[PDB]
Parts: sequence; structure tokens; C-alpha cells
Amino acid sequence: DYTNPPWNAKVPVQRAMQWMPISQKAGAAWGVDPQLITAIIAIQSGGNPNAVSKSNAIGLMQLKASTSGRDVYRRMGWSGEPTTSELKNPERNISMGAAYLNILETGPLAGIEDPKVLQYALVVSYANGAGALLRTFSSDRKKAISKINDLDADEFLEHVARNHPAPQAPRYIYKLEQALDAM
Ligand SMILES: CC(=O)N[C@@H]1[C@@H](O)[C@H](O[C@@H]2O[C@H](CO)[C@@H](O[C@@H]3O[C@H](CO)[C@@H](O[C@@H]4O[C@H](CO)[C@@H](O[C@@H]5O[C@H](CO)[C@@H](O)[C@H](O)[C@H]5NC(C)=O)[C@H](O)[C@H]4NC(C)=O)[C@H](O)[C@H]3NC(C)=O)[C@H](O)[C@H]2NC(C)=O)[C@@H](CO)O[C@H]1O
Ligand SMILES: [Cl-]
Repeated sequence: DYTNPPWNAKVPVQRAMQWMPISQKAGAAWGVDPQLITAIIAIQSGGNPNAVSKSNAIGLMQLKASTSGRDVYRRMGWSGEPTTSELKNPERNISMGAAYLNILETGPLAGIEDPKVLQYALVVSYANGAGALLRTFSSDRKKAISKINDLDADEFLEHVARNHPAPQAPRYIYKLEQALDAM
């Protein structure tokens, strides 16, 4: 079960919460819930702005320059990818994570009607990629979206746990709720 072992959110969220003024700024800029941002901070770095994963996901929202970093630079009208030092900077890190969430909402996940389903799809896509999420429904992006829209948030989570090739995928939703409950 993707909820084992249990995940206590109180501390990660407490530390995440220290970044709220930045998350508010980033969120307002990109049309993203600052609590959604904070929960992602808590789950991914536990609020450590200097954290670097074994796969080079960097900073508070654990962005990978070669994937999310590139997509955000593209969205800004820029070439290339952000540096590791830029991704360690709290403001630049949160602003880019917020931008990535908006990119996901407006691109691959466009059309998802239920706000809770969309929230869940955003976190799973953020963590394991929109392409991977969509492929658990269809090879056609918008048929995938049509299928997602047949589901409620609980069914959506069930489908992810049942079909997603990465076991961690539904665990991100479990921790998401843990974090939201601590806030
Ligand atoms: C150690 C610690 O402190 N914490 C760790 C924690 O880091 C670990 O989790 C890690 O989290 C990060 C996210 O925060 C994971 O990063 C994910 O990884 C995804 C899979 O590679 C990645 O998905 C890819 O995103 C690309 C860019 O959007 C997609 O390509 C794009 O597709 C578009 C069409 O949909 C296309 O138009 C674009 O042109 C194209 N862009 C580019 C540049 O190619 C790509 O399709 C997609 N992959 C798939 C399969 O769908 C996410 O972007 C990325 N998110 C971010 C925000 O960077 C990271 O992988 C996690 N690590 C691991 C090992 O899983 C965690 C362990 O899980 O442990 C904690 O302790
Ligand atoms: Cl996949």
C-alpha cells in the first residue's frame, strides 16, 4: 500500500511554512494556490532550500533543470536551462515550481473539469510527469483527458495506484493530503 510507511507532515509543513511569503508571491504571479505550493515544498524538500536529490532535483520544490527547468525557460521565451545555483535560490526555485504547475495546468492537463481531480493530476504530473500520467489512460492526450473527466478524485487516485508504472505515484497524493491536513 502506497500509504506505508506513514508520513507525518507536521515538521515538513512547519518548515515549508517559513517560505509562505515567497509562495504567495509566486502563486499570485502564476495563478497557483500558495497552499498547494507549500504542500509540494513540504513533501519534496521538507523545506530545505539546499536539498539535492540523487537525480539532481534541486531546492525547495525539487526541480530538475533538464525537465521542469527547461519547460519553464521555454515558457519565459528563453533558451537553455537554469543553473544549479539558480535552482537553489529560494525565490527563483518557488517561482519556477509555480510556473511549472501553471504550465502543466494549461498544457498537458488542460480540460480537467473537477478541481480536486485537477489538483491530484497536478501533483502526480509534477512528481512523475504528465506524459506518464496521461499514458495510464490513453495514448491520445485529449482522449486521456476525456477519460480522467469520467472520474472523481477518489477514482482518479485508484486508477493511478492501479496503472501507474512508478509505485511512488499514488504515494504523492497520500502525502499531499497529509500535508493539507496539517495546514
Ligand atoms: C532527496 C530529496 O530531498 N527529495 C527527494 C525527491 O527529490 C524525490 O522526488 C523527485 O521529485 C521530482 C519533482 O519534484 C521529480 O522530478 C520530476 O520527474 C519527472 C519524470 O522525469 C519529470 O517529468 C518529465 O517532465 C518533462 C518536462 O515537463 C516532460 O517532458 C516534456 O513533455 C511535454 C509534453 O507533455 C513536452 O511538450 C515538453 O517539450 C517536454 N519538455 C522537456 C524538457 O523534455 C516529460 O514527459 C516528463 N516525464 C514523463 C515520464 O512524463 C518532471 O518534470 C519532474 N518534475 C520537476 C518539477 O522537475 C524527480 O524525478 C523525483 N525523483 C525520483 C527519483 O523520482 C523523491 C524520490 O521520488 O525522494 C525525495 O526524498
Ligand atoms: Cl510512462
